[PDB]
This record gives sequence, C-alpha cells and structure tokens, in this order.
Amino acid sequence: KENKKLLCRKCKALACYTADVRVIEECHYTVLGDAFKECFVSRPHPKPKQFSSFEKRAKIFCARQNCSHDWGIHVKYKTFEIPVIKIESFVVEDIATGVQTLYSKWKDFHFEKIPFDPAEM
Ligand SMILES: [Hg+2]
Repeated sequence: KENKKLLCRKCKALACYTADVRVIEECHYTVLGDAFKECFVSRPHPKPKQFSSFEKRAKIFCARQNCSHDWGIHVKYKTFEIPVIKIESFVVEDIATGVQTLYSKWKDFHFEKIPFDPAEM
C-alpha cells in the first residue's frame, strides 16, 4: 500500500518508514539508511543466542531520553552489521489520516515486503 510510519510504541518518536524496511530470510525485518541509525542505540548482549542465519551481537533501543524501549537486535548477516526489529515495538501510523495500528506479528502487517539486497548494502 502507501508508505507508512513506524513510531516507538512507548514514546511515539518517528523511527523509520516502511519504505526503508527490508526483509531477510522472509521473516527478519531490517531497516536501511543512516537516518534510522540516529534513532536507536546498541547495548552488547553478554549471553547472545545462535540464530540460524546470523550472529546476534546486541539488543537495540530507542535512542530517546527516558524511553529506551526494546526495538529488536543488531546482527551480523553475511558481511553486514544490521538492525533487526520487532513490529510489536512500534505503532504503525498512516501519514494521511493519523490512524495508528498496533501489530504483534509481521505476518499480519501488509505493506510492500522487499527482499534484502546486498547491492543496496
Ligand atoms: Hg522511544
């Protein structure tokens, strides 16, 4: 459908746009661009996990002050250090109406799901 906004469920700060989102292995959602990396911080994880297609290095949080809401993790996919987010950490907002939507799973969120391309970086 139309490009949409993802806002931090807790503070509502603008996180990214659906246009920036990319899909890895059909079920992992990452976000391209430098603007997005101005919104989250990374905190190393002492006892990560061993995901099937990537290495988990840390959890990421809303860079905002007094928020620090869990957004997902930061991983090494192939040769990239990228963020992978959980839709439940966001509110999806329609730009032209302001209608806000809360999802728990990416499967139920129907936007243009574009496969991750190493080309784009
Ligand atoms: Hg936030």
